[PDB]
Amino acid sequence: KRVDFCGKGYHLMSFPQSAPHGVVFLHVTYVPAQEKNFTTAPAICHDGKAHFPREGVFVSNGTHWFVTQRNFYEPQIITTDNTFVSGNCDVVIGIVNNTVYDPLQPELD
Amino acid sequence: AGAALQIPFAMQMAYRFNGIGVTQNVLYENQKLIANQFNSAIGKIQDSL
Ligand SMILES: *[C@@H]1O[C@H](CO)[C@@H](O[C@@H]2O[C@H](CO)[C@@H](O)[C@H](O)[C@H]2NC(C)=O)[C@H](O)[C@H]1NC(C)=O
Ligand SMILES: *[C@@H]1O[C@H](CO)[C@@H](O[C@@H]2O[C@H](CO)[C@@H](O)[C@H](O)[C@H]2NC(C)=O)[C@H](O)[C@H]1NC(C)=O
Ligand SMILES: *[C@@H]1O[C@H](CO)[C@@H](O)[C@H](O)[C@H]1NC(C)=O
Repeated sequence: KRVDFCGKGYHLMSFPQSAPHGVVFLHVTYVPAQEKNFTTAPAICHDGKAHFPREGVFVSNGTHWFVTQRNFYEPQIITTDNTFVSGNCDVVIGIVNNTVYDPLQPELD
Repeated sequence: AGAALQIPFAMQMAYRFNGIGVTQNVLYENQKLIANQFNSAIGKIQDSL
């Protein structure tokens, strides 16, 4: 996990090889590319309750909102399964209004 | 690791707190105190040096 110890980037594995009087390591590394720019937000408060993401980040393509992981872009809809609530949106800075979907009401009806 | 990807400082500090165990809610609820403490410490190191 130590950065730049072996390889340049995120380390996956290595293969050793011999030499006349030494060793040669072949490191396999993972490098991101093809980036995109998005608009973010710290937390979203619905019905006076502020929700934060568990593992990920809020993104917006201009009209809607999604939760995506940091190292890749695969959007998901915002539910109550991948977000947790703490307090109310009075003191946190950058809060944006939105709605949070839940499955219980659609499934019960 | 790769290219340079911009990120707001507050969310970077949230990630850094999340790395050491403390949840990211604590920073967002205690931003002003953290900023004041950091400013005071960086002022103190000036006189210390
Ligand atoms: C932002 O993303 C949303 C969701 O991917 C887009 O909304 C969809 O737009 C397509 C385009 O016709 C529709 O067919 C879908 O029904 C829409 N889905 C939802 C849930 O709204 C939205 O268009 C994107 N914004 C921009 C500016 O492209
Ligand atoms: C999110 O919604 C709340 C409540 O609807 C908004 O709070 C109101 O904002 C208006 C606009 O300035 C004020 O006149 C009211 O006094 C506020 N409180 C209430 C109880 O209505 C809040 O502004 C919204 N935030 C965003 C970013 O849209
Ligand atoms: C996203 O938009 C900003 C605003 O101009 C721009 O600076 C940035 O370069 C864009 N992202 C990419 C990957 O070009």
